[PDB]
Amino acid sequence: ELEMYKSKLFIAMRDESVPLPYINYEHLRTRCETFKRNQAECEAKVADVASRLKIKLEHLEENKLRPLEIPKEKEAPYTHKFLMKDAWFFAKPHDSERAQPQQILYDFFEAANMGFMTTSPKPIFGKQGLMYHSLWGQTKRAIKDKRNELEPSEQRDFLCGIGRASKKIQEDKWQESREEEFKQEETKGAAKRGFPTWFNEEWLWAMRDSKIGDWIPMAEMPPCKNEMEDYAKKMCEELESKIQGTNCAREMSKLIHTIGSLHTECRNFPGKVKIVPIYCRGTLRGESTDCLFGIAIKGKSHLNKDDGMYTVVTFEFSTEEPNPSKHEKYTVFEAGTVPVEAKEKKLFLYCRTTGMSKLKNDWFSKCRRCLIPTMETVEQIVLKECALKEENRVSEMLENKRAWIAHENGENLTRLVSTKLKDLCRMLIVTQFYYCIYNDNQLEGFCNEQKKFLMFLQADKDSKSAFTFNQKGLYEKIEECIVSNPLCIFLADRLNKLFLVAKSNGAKYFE
Amino acid sequence: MEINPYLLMLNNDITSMISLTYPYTGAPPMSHGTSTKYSMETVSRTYSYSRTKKEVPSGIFPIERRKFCNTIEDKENLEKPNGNVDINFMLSLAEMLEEKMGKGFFKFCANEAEAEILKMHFSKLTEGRQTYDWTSERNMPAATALQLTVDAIQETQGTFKGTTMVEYCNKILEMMDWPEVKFKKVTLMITKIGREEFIKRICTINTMAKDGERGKYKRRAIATPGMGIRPFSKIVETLAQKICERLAESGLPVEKKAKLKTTVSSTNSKLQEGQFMVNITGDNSKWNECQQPEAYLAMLAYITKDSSNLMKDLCSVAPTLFCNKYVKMGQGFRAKNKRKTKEIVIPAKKMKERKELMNAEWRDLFETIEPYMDGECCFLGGGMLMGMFNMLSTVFGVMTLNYREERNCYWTGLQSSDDFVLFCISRTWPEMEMTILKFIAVCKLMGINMSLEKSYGCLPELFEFTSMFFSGDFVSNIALELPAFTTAGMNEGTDFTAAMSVIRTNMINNGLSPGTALMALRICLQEFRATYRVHPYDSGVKNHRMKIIRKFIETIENKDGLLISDGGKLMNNISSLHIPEEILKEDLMDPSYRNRVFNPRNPFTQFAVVSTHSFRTRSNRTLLNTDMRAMALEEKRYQVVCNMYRSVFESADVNTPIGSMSMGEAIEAKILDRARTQFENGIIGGEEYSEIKRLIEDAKRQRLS
Amino acid sequence: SLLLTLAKEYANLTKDKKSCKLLSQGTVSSYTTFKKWTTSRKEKNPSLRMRWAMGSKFPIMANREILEEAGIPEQWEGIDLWSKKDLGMVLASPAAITYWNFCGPGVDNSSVIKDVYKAKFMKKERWRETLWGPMNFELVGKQRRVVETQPVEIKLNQKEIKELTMWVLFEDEANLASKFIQENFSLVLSLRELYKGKAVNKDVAAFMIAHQFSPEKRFLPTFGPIRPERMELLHCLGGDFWKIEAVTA
RNA sequence: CUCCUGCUUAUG
RNA sequence: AGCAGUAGCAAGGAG
Repeated sequence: ELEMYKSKLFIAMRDESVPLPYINYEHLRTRCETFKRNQAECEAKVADVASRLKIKLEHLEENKLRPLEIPKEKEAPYTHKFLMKDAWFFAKPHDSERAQPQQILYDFFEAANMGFMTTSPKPIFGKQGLMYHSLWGQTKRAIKDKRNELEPSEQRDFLCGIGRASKKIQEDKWQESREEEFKQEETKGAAKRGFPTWFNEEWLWAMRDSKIGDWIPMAEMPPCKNEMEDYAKKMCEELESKIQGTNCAREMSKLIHTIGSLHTECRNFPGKVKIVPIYCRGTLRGESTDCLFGIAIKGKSHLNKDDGMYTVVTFEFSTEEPNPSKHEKYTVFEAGTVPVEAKEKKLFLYCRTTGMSKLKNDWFSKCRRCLIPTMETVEQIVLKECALKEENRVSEMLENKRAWIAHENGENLTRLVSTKLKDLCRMLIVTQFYYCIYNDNQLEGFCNEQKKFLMFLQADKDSKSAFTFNQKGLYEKIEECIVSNPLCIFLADRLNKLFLVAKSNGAKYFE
Repeated sequence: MEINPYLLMLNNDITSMISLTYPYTGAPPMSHGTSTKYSMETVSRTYSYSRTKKEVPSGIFPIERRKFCNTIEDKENLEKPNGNVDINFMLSLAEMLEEKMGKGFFKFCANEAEAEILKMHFSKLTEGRQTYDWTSERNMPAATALQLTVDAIQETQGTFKGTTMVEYCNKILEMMDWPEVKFKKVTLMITKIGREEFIKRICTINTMAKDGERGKYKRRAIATPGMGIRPFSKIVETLAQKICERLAESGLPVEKKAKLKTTVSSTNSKLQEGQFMVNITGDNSKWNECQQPEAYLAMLAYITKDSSNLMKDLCSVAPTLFCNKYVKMGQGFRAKNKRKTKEIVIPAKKMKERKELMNAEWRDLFETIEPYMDGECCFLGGGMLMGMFNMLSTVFGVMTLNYREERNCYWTGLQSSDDFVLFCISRTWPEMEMTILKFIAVCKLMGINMSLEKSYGCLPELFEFTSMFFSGDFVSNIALELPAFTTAGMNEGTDFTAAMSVIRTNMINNGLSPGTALMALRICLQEFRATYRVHPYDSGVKNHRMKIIRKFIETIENKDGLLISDGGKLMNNISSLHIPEEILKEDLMDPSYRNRVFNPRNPFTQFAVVSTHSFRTRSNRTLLNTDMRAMALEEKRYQVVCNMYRSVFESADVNTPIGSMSMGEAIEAKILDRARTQFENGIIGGEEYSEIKRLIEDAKRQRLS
Repeated sequence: SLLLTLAKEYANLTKDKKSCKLLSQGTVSSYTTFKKWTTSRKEKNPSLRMRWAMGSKFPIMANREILEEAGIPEQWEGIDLWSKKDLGMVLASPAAITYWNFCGPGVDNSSVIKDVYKAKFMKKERWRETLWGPMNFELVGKQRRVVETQPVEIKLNQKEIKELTMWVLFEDEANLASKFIQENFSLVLSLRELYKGKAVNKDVAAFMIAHQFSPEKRFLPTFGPIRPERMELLHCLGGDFWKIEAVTA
């Protein structure tokens, strides 16, 4: 029972891997069974204390919390896959039998008249004009003949990548040549950009109420007892009645319907180029209608792993003039004129080649799960409020309570806009959605470090005299993970202005 | 007008405005390509922290060995992290530890651990995550790797009749004494292998890239061990698991919220007229390259000093297997020409020969790892990678947090895997410099590097511990993963009830205020409906499954009794999350509908909630077209034999079928025993008993030959 | 006559050549590591593959002879329910599931289902006959306890339950006889007059015994009284900032 | 740079 | 071209 198999190579394995002042494991076992401590320990401790050179850094005396270094270089472009604020949509009442995306596309080919959709072969700006002109003409006659499958031409052979891949050669034959095919590898990193100025007006557009009503497909209400189910039902109904009308709900409906359509098209048809609408569905005067924002084209996805990065071509409908700073990656053409009753303004078609991926479909197609953190946060506010006042005061608390947001541009010092708590929940669904799009590595590292500085600001609010051990490497990491994400650079700038507004009262910061 | 979302924190706390700063709704970061540079960064970064040059030659392995204990060359840069441990210091902290609580502490906890080792069956090895199968050199689940290892044993020399932990470990060491080991390759040929190659192969650890971790800009290499390292690690994690359960300044098994209240109130009840308390939140960085296993050999030789003779030798093998581990170096890199058209692949084998095709960083990392490389692997002897001893380093944390220097100024706190909260009590601020520099001194001596960038402190409770920000009175909750709401995906009946189960367990454990739970219930309802294409009857949806429901709705009398999988509305609520949908609805169904749904004679289910929609999807098509078709033949044989042994023993899925004789012999003796019992109170017929006897005897002669 | 059937199957499986090196080479315990040969890695995206499964035309594997006994090849407008592609198992559409649910045969089985699931219908009957009141809106909170959460009336401790299901269903390979038997063997004499002749399979019986005798004890945050009747109502009775209790009986 | 090769009907 | 970020995807084969 009490015998382990004393082998031969393992006993030469244990005796070799002992510490250096020891010969064998027997010597270490007899020394460790006969160990008694001493007080030369504190001499080794203090002899380790003397050769240190480390001082703590206070904050009431050396308040060096400088604002962050936003890179002063070229402005960060608009890199979201679709258009948010510059969108234009064609409407019709919805047919119940004609509901599949190909049926919606053909019914809007007769509904939105593509016969007048005349494009010049010379664009306003961009890179490639002839491929997009021939591509738009070919897909326009392809939608005309009521089949979504592009015949092989050089336009689709150039845009959605066919034959553009490296020849992966294994190391079994290599056929060496003297000073010919000199092969090696080389890495770069990522390009660095500057501060976006367009993100503010898209935030303020994203929370402004659009007259089309309900945009998000929620579900029905369960029955309620005489419990707190009245409370949960009430909070769901008020918050639901606020978030259905905003423009963020329109863009979430666009992502759900469009990426659901492209997703099932990625399942059913590999290797074949499809034509997929970019649309929504919402209630206009009670009539359930659907819209149409653009035309997306798949690029023969063979999704082996969770990566794969297939090519999506987007033709977009816009009714505002372009900009070579924001709309930098586009290939803006001109489409025509639109009668807009308040007289007949212009119509511009945008062109952009981009990519999606198989893991970056499921986190987009299920983007209805952004109403979960919002109601959690608002309910933490209200339930902490009644939990501190110990009385059922919710219905008047949702009306007589302010929330400071949105300081102005020319001045910042103690000049804030107090809004109601449900307009705060408008801003919360905007910011959770903006997390739902722009999540990369850089937003992750920036969110950890802003949790640290948020702990410093909470320490500043209550006069606790916090301290830090090294401020050099801290800003080397926060200035390390700010390169090119628009949301990361924006929230860095807004973190600096938070430091200004908190600097107007508490004393740990700079100008 | 500008807009700023952070201004809510001007008149709130960080107990409410802290879920706003988690990016948990977006995509997690993935890795791409090979994972060689991360492993080379881990090994070379391990050797750069060793602070030494003292090499010892080896007689076993054909590579050199660099030592990691008591051999320090003290540079001036002491704030840069070290990987060198003084053993007399940490044993002095162990002797200082066990005199705090009890006298026979390690004898008691070690005897409880030895009480649980002897009553353990080795099927507990199959209740784990993925492992490394060295027969095919792949990553496999635990059952497949265990069965291929036992297959190599029973094919190599003799058979296996162990059925215990200790006899399987003794079988492994007997495999280390074997001069030649045979296994099977791929079309199932049988190959052999020598002695030292088996030693090089049992101590091989596979590295890959950690995919989907929220919170890093740079990627990290995670490592998974083989099979012959797992049960010894189960031994040590049971021992150190009992030690951590017995201690009172740790937080791994879990309450993690009451202990901090008792130490804040108790150490705030221990103040003089001028002393005070300052807490410091830390984050011990480079934790997986600064725990050497030789110190675990010293302390693991110290804990079991008076336990047994078996336990004293059985808890001193996994440190010795961690002192000479190899590391798989990923799968190489790729080269390309100037035109970026043809791109050859160089694996980890030929990386020595094609060394002149690398970058500046690849050559700088590769020239400092060169005298430690084998053909495919690397030699590491001091690393403690992820997926290993986790509840043993926390004991070092309790040992650093129970140091006694002899004023009356001291510290306490709480420890996790690499997260601590330290409370200091002193009188003046230069004395705070003295005591805090003593804590960084004792951690720096023992081998624990505190990071200076991710550390702070205040006077009262305003600290951080495993992402729960404790303010002056209140507690923020753990920010949960959203995709845990929908990961069932197997049935139209085991999805919505599973989602109610996950909403129940997140409501009880985490905070999850009620309207959030009703919202998440209703959203998971909508994703269920949109996934399985079933919509309510009053909706306007007309697809291939709502045409039947819209046509046949006249037959149902009571309309609010239909299933959600069949076009009914929602009837579960917050106060009904513990009852499934069917069992809530069966008091109102029409009897033709209820007797029609629940019929066990159905074409789908024939071949925890009620099985009435439970169907099986079809399999793939690329599973029978590669060279691994015969593996599906092998699992077909295993399912056939398991169906036969399930057909013999009528109650086998309830109790674990222990035993060490054979399977078919228990079949034959069982059929003869029930043939005798059902013979004498039953059968009685010569053709039936003689025919069953004839089939058993002829099957026995056919099996034995 | 079951022993002739099992003898024919056992004599059939020894006719295979390479299968004789499988059994009588492993162990009785090895059944557990013969049960699991799941060579797929994790099935790491089940809902993604299930949405890709339900998007096709024929995702389901279904039995043939029952569906050709009672089903129809196609519904009234082009809705396909059948294939002829390949054992004789036929792919089909979930429109056959809802069509079986609306125009299919019916067998009266309400007593069996209302006898297997006695625990969950007991939860429903205890759920319906309660009454609530106002909320309180106060701070609340208490530590983690080990709480039995089910109103059983026997209270076994997860060791006489596996042993009890050995000594009730199938005693031919049950267990060594302990001292935990005698009074529980009077209960065995009670139980064998129940599970003697039923259409319930032995795995379903082994399920249904284990949920009327086992008080499910878990490690949960509780507050107030710790009665096991109000512990499935744990999540409803109070949160962290609110509390509701007005139960008279 | 030149030349040879494919099925999967998708409905918030 | 493009996605993407410390390395990959953007069909496969022959010359």
